[PDB]
Amino acid sequence: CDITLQEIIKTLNSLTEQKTLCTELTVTDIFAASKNTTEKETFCRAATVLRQFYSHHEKDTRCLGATAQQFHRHKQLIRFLKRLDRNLWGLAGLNSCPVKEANQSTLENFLERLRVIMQSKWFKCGA
Amino acid sequence: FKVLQEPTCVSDYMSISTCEWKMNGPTNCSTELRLLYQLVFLLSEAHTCIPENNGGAGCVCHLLMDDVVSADNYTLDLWAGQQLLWKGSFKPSEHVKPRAPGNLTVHTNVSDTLLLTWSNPYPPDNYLYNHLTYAVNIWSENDPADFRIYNVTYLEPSLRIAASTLKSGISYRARVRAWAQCYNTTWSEWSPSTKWHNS
Amino acid sequence: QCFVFNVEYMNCTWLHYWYKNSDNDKVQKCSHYLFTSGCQLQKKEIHLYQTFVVQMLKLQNLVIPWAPENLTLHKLSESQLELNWNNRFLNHCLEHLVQYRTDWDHSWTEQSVDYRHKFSLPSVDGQKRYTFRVRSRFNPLCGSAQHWSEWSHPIHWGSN
Amino acid sequence: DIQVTQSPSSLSASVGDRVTITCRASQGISTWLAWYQQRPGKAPKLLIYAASSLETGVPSRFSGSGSGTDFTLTISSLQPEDFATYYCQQSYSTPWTFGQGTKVEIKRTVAAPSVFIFPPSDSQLKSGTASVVCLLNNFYPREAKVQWKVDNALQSGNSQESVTEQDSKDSTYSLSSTLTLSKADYEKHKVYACEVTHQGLSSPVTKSFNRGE
Amino acid sequence: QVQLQQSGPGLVKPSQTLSLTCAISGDSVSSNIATWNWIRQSPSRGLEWLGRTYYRSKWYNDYAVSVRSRISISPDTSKNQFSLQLNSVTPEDTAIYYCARFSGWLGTGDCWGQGTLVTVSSASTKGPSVFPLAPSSKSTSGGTAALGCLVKDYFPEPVTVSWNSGALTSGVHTFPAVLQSSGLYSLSSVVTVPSSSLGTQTYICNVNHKPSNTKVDKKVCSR
Ligand SMILES: *[C@@H]1O[C@H](CO[C@@H]2O[C@@H](C)[C@@H](O)[C@@H](O)[C@@H]2O)[C@@H](O)[C@H](O)[C@H]1NC(C)=O
Ligand SMILES: *[C@@H]1O[C@H](CO)[C@@H](O)[C@H](O)[C@H]1NC(C)=O
Ligand SMILES: *[C@@H]1O[C@H](CO)[C@@H](O)[C@H](O)[C@H]1NC(C)=O
Ligand SMILES: *[C@@H]1O[C@H](CO)[C@@H](O)[C@H](O)[C@H]1NC(C)=O
Ligand SMILES: *[C@@H]1O[C@H](CO)[C@@H](O)[C@H](O)[C@H]1NC(C)=O
Ligand SMILES: *[C@@H]1O[C@H](CO)[C@@H](O)[C@H](O)[C@H]1NC(C)=O
Repeated sequence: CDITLQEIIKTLNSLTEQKTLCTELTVTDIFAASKNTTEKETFCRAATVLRQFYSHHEKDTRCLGATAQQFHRHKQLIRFLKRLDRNLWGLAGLNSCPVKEANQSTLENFLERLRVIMQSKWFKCGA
Repeated sequence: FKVLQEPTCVSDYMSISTCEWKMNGPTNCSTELRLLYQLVFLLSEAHTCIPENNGGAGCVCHLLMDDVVSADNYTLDLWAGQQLLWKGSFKPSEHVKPRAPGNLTVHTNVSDTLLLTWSNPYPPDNYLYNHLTYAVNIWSENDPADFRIYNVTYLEPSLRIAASTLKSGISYRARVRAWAQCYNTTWSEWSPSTKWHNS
Repeated sequence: QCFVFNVEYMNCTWLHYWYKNSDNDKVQKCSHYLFTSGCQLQKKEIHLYQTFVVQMLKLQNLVIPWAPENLTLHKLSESQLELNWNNRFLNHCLEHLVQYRTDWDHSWTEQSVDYRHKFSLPSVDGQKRYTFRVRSRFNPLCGSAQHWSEWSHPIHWGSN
Repeated sequence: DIQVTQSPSSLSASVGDRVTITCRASQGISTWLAWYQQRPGKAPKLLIYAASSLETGVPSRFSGSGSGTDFTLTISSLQPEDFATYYCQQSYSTPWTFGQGTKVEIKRTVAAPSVFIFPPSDSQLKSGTASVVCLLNNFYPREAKVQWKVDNALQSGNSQESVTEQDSKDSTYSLSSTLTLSKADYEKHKVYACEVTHQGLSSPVTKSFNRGE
Repeated sequence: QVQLQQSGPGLVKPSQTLSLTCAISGDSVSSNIATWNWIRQSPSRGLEWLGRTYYRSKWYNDYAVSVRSRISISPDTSKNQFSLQLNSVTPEDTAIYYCARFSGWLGTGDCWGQGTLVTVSSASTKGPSVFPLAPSSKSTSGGTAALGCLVKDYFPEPVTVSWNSGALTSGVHTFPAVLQSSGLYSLSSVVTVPSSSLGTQTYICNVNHKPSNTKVDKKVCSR
């Protein structure tokens, strides 16, 4: 298998535990409209959805916090989202993967559904 | 100018990478050479490193990594003035050299054992946190022949040695290095030493 | 209150179930009631990583494996002492917890072990009696279970 | 200098018995004591280190105990291969000092010696020397009596005996008395005899040969 | 796994210098977790520790008081060896010498060399004489036949007697050497074999006397 698959899972386990203010926003649920695509197409699309999020909401003043710990969480979330983007992108290997029309999903449910797929891939990835 | 041996790099998998290379003839690294490095990715920015002389024809460059994941791949470009000398790639996850442990302390709580504890050098946010196995090195100040290396293969950073395997009245020194089997890393540098004189 | 046991069967205590948003979305029947204490499912009626609804819950966070078996001990070096064991479920999914003490100790001391690592004591007092026991947890690469398995049958080492 | 005294010098025990060897140090050395085994013709082998810890590959019937100045090596269920000499050694400080040794002899049932006798070869006779060899094989105990008969005459001060170390499988011995004569004294006689007197023999056995048969 | 090979046994004239070497395989002489020792054994001395050399951040040497005025142990990091030297030897220095790898911190000999017998004598070396032993005339008790070889008149010890290039080990009995009146040593090596293979199976005793570079291989036929 890969060490990369473990870094991805270790990040999702930390994300689904610690949720913030802008984790309630919506993104494109590429899993609900997965018309039986290959495994690498799902990785490439999962990275683009995450990439489009922290690019849109890193400097989003609404996503910042009032307290210092609330500011730490937002910077910590964006940091973890960048780690998933780069690990999911290199694991896929696809240059471009057009994200077709699909229904929406909040960021938390996109990550929780993503963590389930990753833990399942690692389950079958047992030597 | 010519490149003798090719630049080899190591990473601490957190913030700093380091690259070394030997040159054809003696060179002032800071004056003649520049090393450009950039992460191969959609969102990334190029960085420039000024080499430091390590010897006569040996240059060393410290690289700056905001964050490192296993898939990250960097492009290295070694420039002398306006003419390229060497070009290469570097995947930090494949050349990890962990940071040394610290906060090494000796506990004489138990009378039957001697407890040694140190600090895991990486924060829990780092991928290497749950993969570092250590190796504790104890030696006698009085008997140089007493030079032991204990292998810690569990996740916790501690060591319990039997108090009967130490001698009464002599002072020992300890130091610990770390490595990550999961990433097939080299050894960390030895931590600074601690001293105790048990009776 | 369902619980999966080493990817074999389920035990729920206090009906019909279906897989949410996936294939085979038909409500079934509890083939084997428990006395009405609860229900139980076979190994074929268990699809991990599928949104399991009866009350909805995730299955990979509810797995409790069997206690390890075949605990061995042999000196890896002049001072080392490695402890081995076997697990029923997939060895690449389990997080083991090793616990040991001496007959003079008034409390157990414990150390955690990865799936890829093997536990070993770097220093052992040869004139003391040791006792080891290991329990495992389905965590965290294949699931997020918080419950361990039972303690394995203890093993011993040494004299005096 | 840490001195070490080991006891006893030797002891005989049967297969299955519980053998105990002791070692007393000159000063307190905590648990820094090692035990070695030296089988015949072989270098010493480490059995126990740090007073009580078995070296890998050493059978579980070897035990070491003690702390301070009095230590003990214990063999439960003694085995024929455990025949050797056992040394202790303090490991506290240099110079390393060893015990005087302890010869562990195996005690078995009485065995009878198969008696053989060999005539001098023609290749040896060219050198003007004849060495007749009488061979006792696989007997117990070690005590035996060999007498040479050169034409029904008992010689003396003309032979040499060589006993083997106790065998490490059947715990038996073997002996060879070699009668050496000049080529003239040998040719001046015909029938040589070797008379053995062992406890395992009801009557003395005498193997003989005639010169030129 | 570690393996220690020592130099050959031999003779040393009195007041001359004894020198032995130890070839290390599977470990480094400059290992900082081990120490490399020399031990001798003899009736008048017992198991006597001579000294050691070991490397930590530099080379260290430690000797016993009984030999400190005459001893020198040196490492050889190019051939991965270490050697022992005793000068002004007396007959009391006649013994079996071992090299051994002691563990550094608990001072215990993990691995030992086979051992080398050094004799201190004014006498000179003499090769042996290998004579066969007739198998069947007044022997062959029961179904097992007993034959052997007679290694006679050599100096000094030892002699290495093997059978069929080391393939025959069962029933072999090599007797301890006997110090004859003439001053030379002599031993015997008998071996019991099935009588049904006397004419078929050929039997060779491989006598080897290293102090004289003697290597004899006498055949034993039925006579
Ligand atoms: C490298 O050079 C530094 C500054 O020297 C300057 O650069 C050279 C090329 C000349 O133009 C000279 O006139 C300049 O002052 C030194 O401070 C430094 O020690 C040098 N290092 C080495 C390793 O040569
Ligand atoms: C990094 O990328 C470059 C070009 O994109 C490629 O040539 C090189 O092989 C890559 N490095 C690794 C370790 O794959
Ligand atoms: C050093 O370690 C001890 C326990 O091992 C811990 O209580 C202490 O806070 C640590 N110190 C630092 C500065 O991390
Ligand atoms: C520790 O591990 C190294 C290999 O990583 C091995 O060479 C060494 O012998 C080990 N030491 C002990 C005391 O087990
Ligand atoms: C680990 O890395 C070393 C170089 O540091 C290399 O020689 C070795 O083959 C690697 N092992 C594996 C299993 O990749
Ligand atoms: C599950 O329930 C059955 C019947 O109630 C019982 O026999 C079995 O022991 C239970 N399993 C566990 C692991 O407790």
